[PDB]
Amino acid sequence: VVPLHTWVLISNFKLSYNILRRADGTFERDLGEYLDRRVPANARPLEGVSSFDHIIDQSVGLEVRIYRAAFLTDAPAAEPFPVIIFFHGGSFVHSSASSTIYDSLCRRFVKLSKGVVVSVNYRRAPEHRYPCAYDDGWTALKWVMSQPFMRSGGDAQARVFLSGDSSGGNIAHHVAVRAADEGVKVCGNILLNAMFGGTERTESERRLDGKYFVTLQDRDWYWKAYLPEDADRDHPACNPFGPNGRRLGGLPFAKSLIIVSGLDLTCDRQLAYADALREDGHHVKVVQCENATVGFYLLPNTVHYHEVMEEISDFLNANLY
Ligand SMILES: C=C1C[C@]23C[C@@]1(O)CC[C@H]2[C@@]12C=C[C@H](O)[C@@](C)(C(=O)O1)[C@H]2[C@@H]3C(=O)O
Repeated sequence: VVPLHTWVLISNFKLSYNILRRADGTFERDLGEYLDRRVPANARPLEGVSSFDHIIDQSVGLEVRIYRAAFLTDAPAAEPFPVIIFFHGGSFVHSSASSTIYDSLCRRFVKLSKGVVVSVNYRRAPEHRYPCAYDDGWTALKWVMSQPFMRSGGDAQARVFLSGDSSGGNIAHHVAVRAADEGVKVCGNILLNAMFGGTERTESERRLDGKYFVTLQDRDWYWKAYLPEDADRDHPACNPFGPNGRRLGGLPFAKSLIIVSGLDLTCDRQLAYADALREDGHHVKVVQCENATVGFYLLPNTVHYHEVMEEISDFLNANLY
């Protein structure tokens, strides 16, 4: 089943979020900010990892939190190391790079990768609709590539992985596509329960609706909140290989590690997403965690948690050179 601590943690979010979504498609933003569990950045290492907050684009107030083992001016490292650009989940609406669940996950990523994590505080819906979150991810990719500190190896370049869960996995994808269109090299994408959608329901959507925290009513709400006012769930932001989609054959697209919870009602879409990437000639590794609900990567309390941290470490190591 669901471990008790997972059930209690994810239910606390579910029940809180229930009161923040308004029927008219606006959001209780001030109360949301007040109720979120967050931590500050700290230059003093906790369990060997330090963090730093930094504004990278004044025009939109765009902030990142940088994590490293324990400066942006420093020389490129001789030996390759990964830079993971991370986009938090929260369905385009919730959470922040400072949210404790994501601060914790990024710290674990540093220990795992022996690299640097850059967690992006992208602009959120409904106040900031498509394509703002994608713009912010592109901004963060270009910024990372330009810093001497982020660069490593013989060719002195940033070895970038784009990563995110939920809405953040969606963002990682669109940023990766933009990178491939502009000939910017991304070493890999790491998607955890990447958020995709469509006008029709899939089998998994109908079967799992309401059973493990997530409801179709809330998924529909979040898509409505992020997508343009005149759009529907077949908008390509939402359904990148659907009727209005675009195939990616021929692009220098990143290799992908695609992690999917079997008890996430959108699993069908995630696997069809992976299938499409393969169909287009790109390299994909899918890790299906059959017994896992949304959020499982947030608590170190299941086999799937351990399995996935290991798959992430292997993927990083395999794609660094
Ligand atoms: C309204 C929401 C938003 C959820 C799904 C849910 O239906 C209930 C649980 C939310 C959530 C809470 C915290 C994490 O940010 C998230 C990715 C998750 O695992 O669970 C969050 C997740 C998400 O953003 O996809």
